[PDB]
Amino acid sequence: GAISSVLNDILSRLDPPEAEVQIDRLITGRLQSLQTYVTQQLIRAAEIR
Amino acid sequence: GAISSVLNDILSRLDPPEAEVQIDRLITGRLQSLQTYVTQQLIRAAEIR
Amino acid sequence: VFNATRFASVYAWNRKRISNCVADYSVLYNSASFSTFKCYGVSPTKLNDLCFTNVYADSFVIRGDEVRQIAPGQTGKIADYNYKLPDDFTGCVIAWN
Repeated sequence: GAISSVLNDILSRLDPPEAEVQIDRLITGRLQSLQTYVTQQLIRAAEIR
Repeated sequence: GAISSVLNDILSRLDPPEAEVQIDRLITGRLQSLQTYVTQQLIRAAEIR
Repeated sequence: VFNATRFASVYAWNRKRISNCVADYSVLYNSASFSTFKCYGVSPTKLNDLCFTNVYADSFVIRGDEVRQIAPGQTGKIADYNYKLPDDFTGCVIAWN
């Protein structure tokens, strides 16, 4: 939901008070992908165990 | 990403039109921190089981 | 600060510190002696309750078009060169013609 997936296209394009909002979405989005990955491998580690 | 982690820092400080936005960030963050805890304990119970 | 006789310039403004005293902000919010009385990091009605240790006040005069530059995150001849505020600005702004 951001302007662009690249931080450089936002940090070098928009002003500080505006770029921080676009960056806040990618951080919240990418961080959810990790918890989805970690939780998956944490279940797969139980089947293999 | 809010002004402060405490509720009283926001409830009596900012107005409802702006406090609800800041309050929503804590509720969004603290709630995910519960799902990470309940999920982990709910997996650890299987190894104990 | 508020009922002062004369203000300073935006090029060089005076900084009046306040500490260890009673500050009644009820008159400032009720009295319509200013054209604009808004706040950013605090409610204007709750300045008496959630109160502070140190308080700083900067008095200066600027043009009408420059009043919008006095706000967090703005850019302009006054916002960038004369008087800048941070993105985390916790204060209030007042304007009167």
